[PDB]
Amino acid sequence: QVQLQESGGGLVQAGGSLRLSCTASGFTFDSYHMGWFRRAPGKEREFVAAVSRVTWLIDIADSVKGRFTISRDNAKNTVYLEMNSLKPEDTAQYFCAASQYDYWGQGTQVTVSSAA
Amino acid sequence: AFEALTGINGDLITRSWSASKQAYLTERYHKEEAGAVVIFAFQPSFSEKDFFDPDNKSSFGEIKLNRVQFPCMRKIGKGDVATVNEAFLKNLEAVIDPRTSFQASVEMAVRSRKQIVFTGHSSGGATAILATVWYLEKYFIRNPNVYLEPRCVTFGAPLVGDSIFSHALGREKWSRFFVNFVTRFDIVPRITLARKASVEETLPHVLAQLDPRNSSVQESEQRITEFYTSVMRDTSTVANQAVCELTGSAEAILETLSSFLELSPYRPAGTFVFSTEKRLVAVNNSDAILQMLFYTCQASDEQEWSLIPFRSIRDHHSYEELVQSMGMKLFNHLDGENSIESSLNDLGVSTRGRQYVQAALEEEKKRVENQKKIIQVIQQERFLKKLAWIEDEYKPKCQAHKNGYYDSFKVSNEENDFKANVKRAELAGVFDEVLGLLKKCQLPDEFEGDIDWIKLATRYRRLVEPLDIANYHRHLKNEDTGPYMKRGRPTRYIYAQRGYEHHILKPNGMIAEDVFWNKVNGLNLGLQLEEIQETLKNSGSECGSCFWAEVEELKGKPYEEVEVRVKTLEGMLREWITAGEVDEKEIFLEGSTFRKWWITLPKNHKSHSPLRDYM
Repeated sequence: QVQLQESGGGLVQAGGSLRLSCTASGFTFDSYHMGWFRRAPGKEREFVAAVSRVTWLIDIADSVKGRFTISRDNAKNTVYLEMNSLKPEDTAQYFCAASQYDYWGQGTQVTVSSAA
Repeated sequence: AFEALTGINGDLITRSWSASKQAYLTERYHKEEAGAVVIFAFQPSFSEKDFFDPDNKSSFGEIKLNRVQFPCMRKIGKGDVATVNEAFLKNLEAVIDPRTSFQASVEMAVRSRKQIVFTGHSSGGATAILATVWYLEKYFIRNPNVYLEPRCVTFGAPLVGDSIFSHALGREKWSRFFVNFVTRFDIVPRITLARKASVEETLPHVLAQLDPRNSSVQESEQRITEFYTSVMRDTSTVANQAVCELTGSAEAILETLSSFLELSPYRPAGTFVFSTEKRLVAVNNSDAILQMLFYTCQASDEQEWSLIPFRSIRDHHSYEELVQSMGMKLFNHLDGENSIESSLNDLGVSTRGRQYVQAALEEEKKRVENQKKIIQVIQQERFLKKLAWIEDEYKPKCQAHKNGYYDSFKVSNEENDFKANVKRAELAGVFDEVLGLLKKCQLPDEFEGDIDWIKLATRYRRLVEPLDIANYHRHLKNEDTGPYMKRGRPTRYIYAQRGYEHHILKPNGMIAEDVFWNKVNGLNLGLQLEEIQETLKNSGSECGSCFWAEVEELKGKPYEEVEVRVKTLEGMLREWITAGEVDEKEIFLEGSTFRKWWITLPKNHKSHSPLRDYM
């Protein structure tokens, strides 16, 4: 019955920008924070950036800090993550976990090319 | 300073919150095993049926507890059982059901010496509180040393019990195990303080908006504002009455309104921790918490008043932020503070609310002072000398006269009997004064559980109640006023008896009445149980120190009329002697009323009586 929804992934060259959405339909929408993690085959599923659905305060991990940004919308119950000035090391599958994870969805692919 | 007071750290709070949220995804409960800790989280519910039971016909959905399953949740001396929310009790009953494996899991954690933690969010936390009491009744109370101290941690829980519930928790020293986190404006801990008629129209909409998994019903400003106003009006009425139900110089209008006022019985039970952006304030005193539940939910200015209902809704989902920033907030223990102005100022508490909180704290420290004075009194030599004189001088001298100190007091032929009467009256005055303090709720909750007091009061009852019975019959008070057991027994002895019985019986989960009736049916009388209850109505066989009272009621009557009561007294005598309730050096004396009457019984009874070989 209860599941997650992801969308937004793709492929951009270096120094690009990409926006990722996360539909939080199902059960318990606001009592959780939400936080994006990334897993790159070859690197551990480290932390990217989280934020509360009651507190606008955004926590951003140091590996992606200064370049990533989160936003909140409880109406559509959705956390957005927009990133810019990407670098080849940002290639991974991104999962918008429930900060106290509720479950593990499917995630979205994100790939960055070196040059043209 | 937080961990040394509550006995829990931030790790346990965090795990309890995570489990409480996980409980949303289950039917009855979720068990989280974290090494040495086992956490039981209960699924909350947001239907009005689960707050006010449809079949409950009372104005607050309340119901008296069953004295069999919760023998401790009551006043000991007064007898009044505690009252809880019926919907929460039915939900607890539904989760304790063997088919849920809840009890089996609890015992698996008990045998493993794991730290057991009960938790829940919203109404689920209320169930957790009741589950903790169930645990306290079933496991911890039977041997509270090898069993591990549990913890109950709730987040935005509704109130669960009444003033008797809180008193009982205090007496057993269980309140320290309960921590209830409450965000300043959170409306849910206030809900059950309102009359159910006040919110019957707006409750389903508000419950739909508070439910984190129900983002369907569109938010309505009007309904939330009306709901908040109704809850605050009834809460203000309850809090102001509680303020008056402490002071004085106005008992008449209070009794008249008590006949005409329906005020919520629910009271804070356990430690409450109030949270703001910058402060954590822990409070133990239930009355103070009751007042704070009102004065922390007001607006600082009144122009923001239109904004407050929405903050009172949003704050129910802000406990996550609370848990993450615990260590970054200033903590203080309100009861131990030398100055409480800063804490209550950060909580937006008005001047009057601060003065009410201060008054509640002053009243609790007064009760503590009264207990210290009582201990100093009961340890003084001038008091103890009276009991020593009764025990070591009066009783042996009366035994030497071969009639006993009951009959000697009753005829009162010598000066020593009037001196014993004087010391009996002085002791009666002191124990009546203590009973008076108890009746006015002017002693600490722990008072009736203090083992030194139980010891002294038991020594007093065993020594002097025979003398008050003799005084009673000496002045021909039994036919004029009525039966001693029915209309004559001083309340102080009933309180002493019940306190002792509770002290010795509570580790075994049984109540005095059950033990009594099991022994009565164990005496093999053959009669119908209803008939025996009719015969033993207001019987003197329920307390060893009323032995002589029963003799007075049995002599003069035909044997057939009170045969059952006779055999009952005989069945209790040996255990009473073994337990020290009745002195074997007295009752068999040549001049004892009991012996003189016992010989006059038919020889068929005396022949197969257990006392044949003793007289």
